[PDB]
Amino acid sequence: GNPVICLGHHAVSNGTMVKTLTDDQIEVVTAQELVESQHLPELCPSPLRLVDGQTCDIVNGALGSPGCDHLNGAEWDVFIERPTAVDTCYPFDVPDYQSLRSILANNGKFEFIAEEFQWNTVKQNGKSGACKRANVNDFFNRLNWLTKSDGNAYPLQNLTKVNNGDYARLYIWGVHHPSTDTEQTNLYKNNPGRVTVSTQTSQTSVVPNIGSRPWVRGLSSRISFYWTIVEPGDLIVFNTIGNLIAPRGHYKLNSQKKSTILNTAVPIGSCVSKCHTDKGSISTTKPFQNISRISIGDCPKYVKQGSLKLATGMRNIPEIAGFIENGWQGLIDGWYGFRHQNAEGTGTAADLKSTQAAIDQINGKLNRLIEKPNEKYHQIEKEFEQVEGRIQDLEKYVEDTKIDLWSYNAELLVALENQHTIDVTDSEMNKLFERVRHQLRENAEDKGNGCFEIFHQCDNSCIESIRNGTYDHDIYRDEAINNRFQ
Amino acid sequence: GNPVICLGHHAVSNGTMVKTLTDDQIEVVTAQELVESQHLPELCPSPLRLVDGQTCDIVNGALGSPGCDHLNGAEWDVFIERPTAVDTCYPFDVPDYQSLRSILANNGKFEFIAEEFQWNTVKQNGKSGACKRANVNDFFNRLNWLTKSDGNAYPLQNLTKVNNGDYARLYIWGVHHPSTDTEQTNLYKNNPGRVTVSTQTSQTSVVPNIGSRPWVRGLSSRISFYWTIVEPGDLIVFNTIGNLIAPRGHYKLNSQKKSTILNTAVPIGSCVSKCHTDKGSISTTKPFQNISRISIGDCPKYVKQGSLKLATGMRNIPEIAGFIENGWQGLIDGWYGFRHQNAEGTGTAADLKSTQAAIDQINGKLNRLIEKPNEKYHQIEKEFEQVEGRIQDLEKYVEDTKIDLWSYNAELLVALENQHTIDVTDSEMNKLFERVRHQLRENAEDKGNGCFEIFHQCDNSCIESIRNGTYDHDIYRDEAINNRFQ
Amino acid sequence: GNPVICLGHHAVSNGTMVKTLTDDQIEVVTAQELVESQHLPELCPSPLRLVDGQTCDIVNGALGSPGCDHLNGAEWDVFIERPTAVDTCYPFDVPDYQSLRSILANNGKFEFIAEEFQWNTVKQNGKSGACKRANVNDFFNRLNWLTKSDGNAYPLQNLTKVNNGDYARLYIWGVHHPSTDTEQTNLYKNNPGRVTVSTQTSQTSVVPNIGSRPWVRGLSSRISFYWTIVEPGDLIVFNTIGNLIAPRGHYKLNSQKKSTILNTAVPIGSCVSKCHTDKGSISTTKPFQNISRISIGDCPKYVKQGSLKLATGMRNIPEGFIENGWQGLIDGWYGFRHQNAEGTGTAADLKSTQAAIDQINGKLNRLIEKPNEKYHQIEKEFEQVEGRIQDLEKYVEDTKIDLWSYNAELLVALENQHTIDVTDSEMNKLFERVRHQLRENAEDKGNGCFEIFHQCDNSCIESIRNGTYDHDIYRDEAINNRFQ
Ligand SMILES: *[C@@H]1O[C@H](CO)[C@@H](O)[C@H](O)[C@H]1NC(C)=O
Ligand SMILES: *[C@@H]1O[C@H](CO)[C@@H](O)[C@H](O)[C@H]1NC(C)=O
Ligand SMILES: *[C@@H]1O[C@H](CO)[C@@H](O)[C@H](O)[C@H]1NC(C)=O
Ligand SMILES: *[C@@H]1O[C@H](CO)[C@@H](O)[C@H](O)[C@H]1NC(C)=O
Ligand SMILES: *[C@@H]1O[C@H](CO)[C@@H](O)[C@H](O)[C@H]1NC(C)=O
Ligand SMILES: *[C@@H]1O[C@H](CO)[C@@H](O)[C@H](O)[C@H]1NC(C)=O
Repeated sequence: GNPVICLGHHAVSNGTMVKTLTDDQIEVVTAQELVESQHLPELCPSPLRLVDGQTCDIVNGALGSPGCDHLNGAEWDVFIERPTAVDTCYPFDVPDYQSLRSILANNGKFEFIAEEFQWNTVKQNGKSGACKRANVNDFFNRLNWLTKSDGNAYPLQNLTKVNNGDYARLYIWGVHHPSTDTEQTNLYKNNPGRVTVSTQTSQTSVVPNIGSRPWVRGLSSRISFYWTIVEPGDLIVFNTIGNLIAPRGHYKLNSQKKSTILNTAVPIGSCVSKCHTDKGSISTTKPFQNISRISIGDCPKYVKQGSLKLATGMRNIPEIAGFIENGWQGLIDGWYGFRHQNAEGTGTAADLKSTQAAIDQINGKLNRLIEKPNEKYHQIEKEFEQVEGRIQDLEKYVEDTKIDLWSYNAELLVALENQHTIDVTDSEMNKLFERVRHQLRENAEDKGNGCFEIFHQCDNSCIESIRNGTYDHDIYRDEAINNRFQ
Repeated sequence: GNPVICLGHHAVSNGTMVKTLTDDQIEVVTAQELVESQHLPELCPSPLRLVDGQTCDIVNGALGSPGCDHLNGAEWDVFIERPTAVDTCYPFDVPDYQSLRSILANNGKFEFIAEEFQWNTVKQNGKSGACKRANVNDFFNRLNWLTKSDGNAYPLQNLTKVNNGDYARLYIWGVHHPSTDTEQTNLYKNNPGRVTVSTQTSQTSVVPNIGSRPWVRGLSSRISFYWTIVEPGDLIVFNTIGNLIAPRGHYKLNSQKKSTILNTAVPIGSCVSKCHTDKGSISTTKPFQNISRISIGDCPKYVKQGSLKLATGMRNIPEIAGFIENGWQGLIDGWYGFRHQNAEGTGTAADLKSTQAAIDQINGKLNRLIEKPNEKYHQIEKEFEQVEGRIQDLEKYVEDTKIDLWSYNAELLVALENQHTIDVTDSEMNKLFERVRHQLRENAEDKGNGCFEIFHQCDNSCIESIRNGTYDHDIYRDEAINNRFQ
Repeated sequence: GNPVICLGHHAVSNGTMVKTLTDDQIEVVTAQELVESQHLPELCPSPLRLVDGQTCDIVNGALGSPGCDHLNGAEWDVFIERPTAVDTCYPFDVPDYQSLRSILANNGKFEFIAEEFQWNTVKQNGKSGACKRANVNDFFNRLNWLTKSDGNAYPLQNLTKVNNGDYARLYIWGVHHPSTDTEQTNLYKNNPGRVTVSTQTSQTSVVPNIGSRPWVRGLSSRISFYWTIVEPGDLIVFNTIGNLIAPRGHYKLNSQKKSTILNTAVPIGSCVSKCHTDKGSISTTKPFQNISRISIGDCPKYVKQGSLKLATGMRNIPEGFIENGWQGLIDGWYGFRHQNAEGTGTAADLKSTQAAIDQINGKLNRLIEKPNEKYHQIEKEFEQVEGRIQDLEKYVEDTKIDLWSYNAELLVALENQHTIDVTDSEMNKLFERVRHQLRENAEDKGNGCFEIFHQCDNSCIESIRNGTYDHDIYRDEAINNRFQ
């Protein structure tokens, strides 16, 4: 005969490379980036409740150093701690520092309950030139520096507090470390001193350390802070013959501990986001991010890859003939379509049903990549100033392992998605072609290039009947059969 | 040019929604749940060896507290520790309690070897009103409370035990802390006392802490317990001038520790199962469970999902015409089938080569799926009464991380399986169609809807020859061609 | 119409079983093992830097014990610690030994920087019979044992070292624990002694514990060792009235610690490899290994599986509705088998074969792509039980190995099912490519053979195989033989 109908698919001048199981660069018409690499320049104060430490890290917040008054009564989902935090009080350290920091941050509030402690015969409310408050010598406002009396006495202290409330209590207490033996006896009479804090099932006892040390805020002495949790029904004893930095009460512990801490210089802005990193919040719908392993809230999974491209279109093939060799750059209002050549000339029209089928499957894939919120809050430290050994080895190894596994998952996921997407769109093309083959029945012959040679005169109107499925092959059959075989 | 034979597949009234990579809800004929949500109200005492602590926790078992005698000589894969266990002996604490408990649990037995310690001049076998056995004062039966002689003497003790055997020895010993100086001298004469326990490479020196503890069951005196492991070829030394709570021997350590502990109130039953949780045993062949992260033995992976349905059958399309886009609800003795209409009438017959090819490919998925061990005994603690800091944060993070990784694995796997199953069953339908097409050769024409218009006369005789593959096309070729093209 | 043309695929006498999502046993033509099970009987000294401790473990190397001098100035990616290392000096303990060992190992070098400490009036360079060099009393050569002068004098020592360099400093110092009070006053005059070491950001003090320990190398006394890190800008104060075992300088810390330690008896050889285990180096391109969970460098992932076979060819069918495969076909994967008047024959199609070959090579190189290098990890074997921290360390590693073993199983199954589907798809594509070359001049026998309904000599048979055969020329002849 001579009128020809072709089936084919769209194509663009320049597409995007994606990966599959079998190769790392297959060009497809459209693609979607799955790794978020952009963050906001600020931290969003909504909807998570953020509290800014400003000059106070969370530990001198609990101790009550000068400049930390704004944190009294505070409640947070995320405590924002500044790397710029400045010391304003007595030089201290904290054995197992990170555990106290963790407990304070996880707890999520500063609610202090003043208690009267009947210390006997010793001086109270010791103050320091290294801890000026409102330009006067002062001290941590949650702590009480006991010293020997003017009569030169420091008798054994032995105070019990019973937890008969309905919440667990957190006591913070310290041990003072003088610079010389002379200082030890000048302050506490007894040498050595001893600080002992006991519950029903535990006991921390500390012998003070004596010796000259580097000047810190003018001083060679130090305080080491410790803490004790007291469950309801439990008791705590404070027992000393010297060097106790006494609590003035206790912090309330929440039963549910759901909060956390983020150490970052990034300012708090006005945006809205439930995902925070140390580099700023993230506002995205992508499932992965390469911005930071440190993240909090409703977040994308951290991976090592800078880019993972999800195919959102069929394979892109460059350019009458059908789909067996090429794609059609001219087809721009559909994914698949008909190209014809008859007496009245040529033309191209899109096929809606096959185009809509391929699009629905791709959107389906996209929606499935929207995971339900898997909100994470208190996790583990992921950056460290200096080496510590065993426990830090374990922490870095855990995070390193986790990241490798998720990066693998991401990599395999997009390869599998893309392989299927390509097969799905290849399959929609062949089904379109099969549909028409069966429409034409014995009236036409498969040319092999995705085109049917039709063996009867075919109108522009006869073409239209083929494309909308009203073509009745019986009408043309007699004529067609003997155009074909004779 | 009149008979029609159609190929199709079964369909049911109400299928089951499953998931693929592309779809959140696609309907299949049958499906299998992969997440176990049901557990037994009991713990199964076989094939794992369970020991019921009953009234004693495992640490009290090791010390030999009153009420713990049933544990003498016990061996276990899993020690069942009851939440209702109470302290019945002398008030004690254990500095690294969690680790002592873990070591005892992991070791898997209470095999005590008595040793005679030739203590000099001190009284042995001290007993107490705080540790009654049958309303008579007693003590931990693995421990030996040394006190001063009637002659008011507590001479230096210096006793050595060399390990010349072939296993490592666990020694448990304690230090007693009196309430007052008077109690100290009444018991041990010397004040202060000291206890020093050494091996070749290690030394533990404890100075008692007098009068710094709150009351427990009316006593503010307390014992602190320690442990020492002695490798073969090594030795242990006990050196004390007071307050030593001496061991009566040592426990044997198993160099291949593979036991653990489970804290639960769930009674031991008479079921059979290799998987235990704090909620009770699980008896299933499903590969996943959402019951508890605390599981021991040969267990299904714990996941977050409440349900993951695995398709065990083709797509369900409920409701003269073959398979192209609906299915036959009256096909019940096969998965795929022939439906015909000729002069003699109508009929449906199942094809079984096709039906079995599909079932065999599905069945294999299930056996691959429900396959190999997951043999895990001693793990880590996974629930916590109260925050502790760094190490517990790391323990929680490791577990939470593991669960997300397994939940992802479960989610993906079921989607991959279901996508494959759906392609497999679709493929089988089309292989069946192609088989018949190539049987008929030029005697029939593809009607486009999964049917063949047969252009010769065809009774029930030749219908079955089509269905059993004996149909000779050449017999009717002349008749059939004549009807096709005239 | 009776010449017949057929399309099929290669087969072999016997090939290899593989696994997919559905079956644990599907025979394919060729396959590749993805799990390395063989190691070298030695450790490769290239291209990573290995340093052999010999008789010296790393902690003694840091202290400068006899037999560790060869470690002076050493730099490593992997410190090789021998299980037969023994103590050769004063008996000592290190509180948190494992952390010191780990820091020394991770740091990756023994770059010691000597300093003059102007100790006042005390005697220096004390030696012991328990620490013999040649055959003379000696000592840890990084340490300086201070004792009272000849005039019974040990004045308070108070020495400062300021860090005005651009690297963190590691100081290792010690506290001596005498066996008796008489030994204490004999050595240090004062009783008790006191050792206090402090920076701006950390402080400690150690009161010596006087008492007898079990005899070791003729002594009941002990030294306990400590370390202190001093950052740039910080400084350190050594303050003492007795029992200090003084540093003679400090070690330099790299800002970028990239090294680790391997404890193994395996000898260092002459081979080349970038993956090391406790059982020897591994030289392989395979992505997985079942040799050891302890591995360092550029290594395959450790998995529990002994074997994971990846299909590198199509299903192997002996001797669908293609027959099975052709064993006669051995210069391609897919080909043509015909029979006309002048005889039979078989030829291989290039593209279909090459297309399948290319897609399979693609998998292989995506698989064997394989970078990221891991050095310092965690300890994975333990001599005695410890409780909590060791429990977590073992649990982490167990979890990791399970997850990766699962990944390996899933991956191979997915690749195999795809490799099979692709190679069957390429067969069927070759078929209906030919179908459209014949048009109306041939029919589908239903077994992959086209009944050519016209006289088809060797040279129309080739014409089909080069894409030239014109279906017009024989159309009338064909139709006449088909319907007549
Ligand atoms: C994330 O990836 C982008 C490009 O994909 C890259 O430019 C950026 O450096 C990456 N971010 C990090 C923190 O590596
Ligand atoms: C204790 O026994 C050990 C080993 O027999 C011995 O070396 C030491 O001198 C003894 N101590 C006393 C005080 O007798
Ligand atoms: C300290 O108080 C406890 C009870 O609160 C008491 O048992 C103990 O004896 C007291 N300490 C002294 C040295 O008396
Ligand atoms: C487990 O899943 C079932 C549904 O299959 C749900 O009803 C149940 O609440 C889940 N259990 C837990 C502990 O979440
Ligand atoms: C001890 O050394 C410190 C640190 O340099 C110094 O500040 C202090 O004054 C010294 N004390 C003396 C020399 O008595
Ligand atoms: C590794 O797998 C091989 C099988 O290829 C097996 O023979 C060998 O025992 C395995 N190695 C180990 C250490 O289990």
